[PDB]
Parts: sequence; structure tokens; C-alpha cells
Amino acid sequence: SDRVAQLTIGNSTITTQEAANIIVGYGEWPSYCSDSDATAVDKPTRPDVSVNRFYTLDTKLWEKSSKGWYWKFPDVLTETGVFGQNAQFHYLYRSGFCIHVQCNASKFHQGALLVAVLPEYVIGTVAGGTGTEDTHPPYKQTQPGADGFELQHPYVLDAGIPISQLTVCPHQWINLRTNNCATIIVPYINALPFDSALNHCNFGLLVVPISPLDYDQGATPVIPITITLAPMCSEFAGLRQAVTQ
Amino acid sequence: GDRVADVIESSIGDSVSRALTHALPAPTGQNTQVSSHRLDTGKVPALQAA
Ligand code: NA
Repeated sequence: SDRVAQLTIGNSTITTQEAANIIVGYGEWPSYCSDSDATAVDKPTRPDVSVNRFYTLDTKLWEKSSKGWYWKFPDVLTETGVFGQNAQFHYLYRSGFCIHVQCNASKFHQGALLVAVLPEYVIGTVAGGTGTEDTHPPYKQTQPGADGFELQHPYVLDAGIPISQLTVCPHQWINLRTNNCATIIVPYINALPFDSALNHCNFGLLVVPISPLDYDQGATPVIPITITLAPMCSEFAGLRQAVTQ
Repeated sequence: GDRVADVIESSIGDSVSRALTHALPAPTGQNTQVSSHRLDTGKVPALQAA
């Protein structure tokens, strides 16, 4: 009754029989922008069911040596479905998200993933190693799209900050002996009421193994991690031609 | 005193500045109201005569 769950939005339904409750980021559900917080004057478009629905975007393989990955929002979805089209045809965008990370193994496998959402996840570089070069991360690294990107130095989250404190952010753990998914609801987080879905990623999703995957030889060795997410309360404004960058 | 009609009905000497406009309080920028589509003849706000 805390372990079983069904999430239905749009024409999509997710089920899980080994859940660990649901986290509502910063204790606040997503909502549409009020007339007093808004500034842009055109009437927005709110497509509803055709964009607020679950999209399964990618699968990674968890290996005994995996470092961890990240995805950026709304970047992961800007080229997918009717949501993508709207994000491309409109200058302004805003929405919340329901994130459902999936990973099942067996009662004989073990390991624990930390699944967290970090708003304004700015990536740093190793500065030429010596720390004397002011190098910058390239586009494919700051906005990896649906493929996500692998962390080079998980301990400092590729940004000079301790992953040990990442739990100060909305998160759940997928500890194999306990659950097989993480569900996080994130409201729209920004210092502006609407923004560009292309130029700005409001938050990053981090999936990092903290207790490494293990099992005895002979047990299924391919343990996938699949990412499914749904935009909530999407609004778009400032219509013109479609743009991808 | 003035006996001829034209002197009586005269506006010579009117010292009141007749103003066509007046100031209104305006501490903030004007708000925007909801609007919908209008497909109508006769009414035409876009057309002007500079
Ligand atoms: Na007019």
C-alpha cells in the first residue's frame, strides 16, 4: 500500500509492485502560472494530454563498474513527440515533471542507486588537469539530449561539489533488496515565470550507483536502468517558426 | 452697463483655460485583460489615420 502504485497521465499508465512511496520535490505540486506572476501578454497554449504523458527515453546498463549518469530537463524531450514540437515552435515554456526511474534485479542481486534532481546543474571541466586552463564543457556535455551523459568524476559531480550532500535535493534510492523504481514529482523551478526550453535546462536528473551492483556468476548479468518521465501542466507562449537551437 | 445684445452674449474676457484632457493616477503599468477572437465587420481597431 506504499509498495504498490499506478501512475496514469495522458494515454499512459505505469505500474510498480515494489515502490517506496513518491517524493514531491520541495513539497509542492506543479501548477500553471498565475496572472500575477506572469509577464508575457499573449494567451498561452496548454496542449494537455498530448504533451503531459509518459515518455520512455532511454535505457542504460548497470555494470559493476558504472560511474553514474545525468540527463538535463527539458533537454531530454525537446525532440520527442508533440511536447518537442511545442518546445520548438514556442519561445516560452514551463512545466513540472513526474520522473519514474526503473530498475529491477532479483532477490539475489544487490546494489543501491541514488536518484536525485538537482536544479540548475552547471557542469564544470577539470581545467586542463593542472587547473591552469579555463576550459569549458562542450554543448554535447551540457545538453546531452535523450542519451544522457556519463559522469567522469561522480564524487564531485563533475562540478566541484560533494555527491555526499546530494540528498539535500529531492531524491529516492533504488536499493535492490527493497524497491525497483524511484518516483519524483518536480514543480517548475526557475527565477522567471516562463523560459526557453532550448537555452535553459531547469534541472538535471542524476542516477548514480553508491553501493555497487553485485551478484554471483550465473545470475542474469544484464541489469537495465530505464528512464520514463512525464511533463505536467505544460504551457507554451511566444509562437513563431520551429527552432531546434 | 451693457444694452446691445452682442455685448451681453460675448465671451470676451473668458479667463478659464478650457482643457480637453485630464491627469489620472497611474502608479503602475497598465494591466492586460483576457481577449478572444473577433471576426467582425465595421469594427476595426488596427486601422488608423496618422
Ligand atoms: Na481604429
